Amino acid sequence: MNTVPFTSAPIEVTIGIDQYSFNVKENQPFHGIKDIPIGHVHVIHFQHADNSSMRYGYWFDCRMGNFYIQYDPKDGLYKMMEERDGAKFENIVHNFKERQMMVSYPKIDEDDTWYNLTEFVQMDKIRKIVRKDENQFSYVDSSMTTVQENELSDPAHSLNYTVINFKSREAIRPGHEMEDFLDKSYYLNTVMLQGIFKNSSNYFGELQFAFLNAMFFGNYGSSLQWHAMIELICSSATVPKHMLDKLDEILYYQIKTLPEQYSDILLNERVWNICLYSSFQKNSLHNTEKIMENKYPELL
Amino acid sequence: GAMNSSNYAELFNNDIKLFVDDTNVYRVTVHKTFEGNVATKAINGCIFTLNPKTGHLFLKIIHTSVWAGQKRLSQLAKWKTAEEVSALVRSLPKEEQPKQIIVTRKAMLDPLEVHMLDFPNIAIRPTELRLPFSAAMSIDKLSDVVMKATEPQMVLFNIYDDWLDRISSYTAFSRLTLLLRALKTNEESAKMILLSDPTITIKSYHLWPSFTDEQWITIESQMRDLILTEYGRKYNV
Ligand SMILES: COc1cccc(C(=O)N2CCCC2)c1
Repeated sequence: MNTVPFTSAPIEVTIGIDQYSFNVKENQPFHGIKDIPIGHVHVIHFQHADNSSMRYGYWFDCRMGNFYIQYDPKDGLYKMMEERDGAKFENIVHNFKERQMMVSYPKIDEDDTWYNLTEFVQMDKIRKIVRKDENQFSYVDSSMTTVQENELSDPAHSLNYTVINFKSREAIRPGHEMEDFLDKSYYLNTVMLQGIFKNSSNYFGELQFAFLNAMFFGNYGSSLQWHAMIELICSSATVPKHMLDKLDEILYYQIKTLPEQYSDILLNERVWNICLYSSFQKNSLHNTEKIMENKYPELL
Repeated sequence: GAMNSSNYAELFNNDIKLFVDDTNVYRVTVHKTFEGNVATKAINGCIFTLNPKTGHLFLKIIHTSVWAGQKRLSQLAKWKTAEEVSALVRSLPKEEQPKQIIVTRKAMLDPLEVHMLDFPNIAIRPTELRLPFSAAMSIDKLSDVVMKATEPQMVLFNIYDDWLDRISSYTAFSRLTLLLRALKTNEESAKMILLSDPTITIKSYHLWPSFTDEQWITIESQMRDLILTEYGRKYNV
């Protein structure tokens, strides 16, 4: 089990760690989060009590180094940093633990939710999307835009998701205009799975990281990606039987985890009614359909 | 974006554009089968692709063979129109290619956009206008050339005949739509009005009689009357 000590909490702030979050008052003695399950990606995130604009955060894997949080007042925000001195680090983590200055990652034993929301999310793949390779962790936030949102403006700060566009030469084979646009199996299976992602896991991993960035940061372009990658699967008549079953699990937990009131912005009426009721796969997402109809029956 | 009442007059600037109407592409007759079921019989169609500034009508005949062996033919029709329009564009010199293609029905937008991907700078636009181009098969000469065809094929006509020698395209196009509107509303009546005077004749490379200016004003008012007449009859007013 690993730790993310904090130097201090200078400003009032709501802290998120994965799907949890805690309030911290200005100069309240708070010095980090402990008992973070080793073995998956994590994300720590922030929203200042004073300015709810710009939620921001750091994806990270403690198996990649020792990470702490330090507020920076020239820049006015909590910064993830790496300690190259292991000895110095453990020494600090143990003192805060003994003083008990740390909240414990409140993992319920029965709960696989986070595992389930990040099953295919790999830190290496994350740092390809958020390019900043002098850090082992990756900053993301509300306003950050995608390479597709820039094509329709700063590049170093872009979310380099895979571009998916159903009216692009990429997606449509000459002489199969009608076929490929009504049935996108080519685009998914040859162009996307075999061509760019290599496997279904890397695909599912980006889809999940997009979902998480929309939900924790209200990053609108990650929302768009997420829907694009659902719609692509759903708009193919030929999808490995195993990818359908996994996608149905994937979405279920994404649906289960969404805040109920946030439904109007993180769910796209059109795509879901299509995927669940018009798409080739309308009959393939039994758990996702069931939870959607029982929890957000309005949208459909 | 969409063509509507605001920007009517862009149709007559010097930016090359084409209208495409696909209503007459897939034409069918319904009838009862011997068993008493209902079946369809396809007949020859036509893509209506019209440049409103010059009057040139790139009438692509759609032979019933093209449907043979196909499902969702109403939906294939839209994709076949787009394929043929693209080939028309592709076949034209570059300085002839349209800058805009205005589809009369919004269903044609995605097929044409997909077929035109190689022309990212040609804009596909819808229109909120109700244009009466489905009545094109009411022009005897188009209807004849379509129904006689034994193979896919493209016919050429000036939809304005020689009108632009004496009048502008704005005025030509208004004359065209009036005439087509009438034909749509009451074909029999409209035709009667056009041909009652057997001394006025239709030239060979033309679709409409050779009316003089004064004779067009007379025709033009009689169509208006025809169109009003038919409305009260429809709506009781
Ligand atoms: C279709 O493009 C054109 C161009 C120039 C002239 C014409 C024209 O008036 N015709 C063609 C044969 C019958 C009448 C058509």
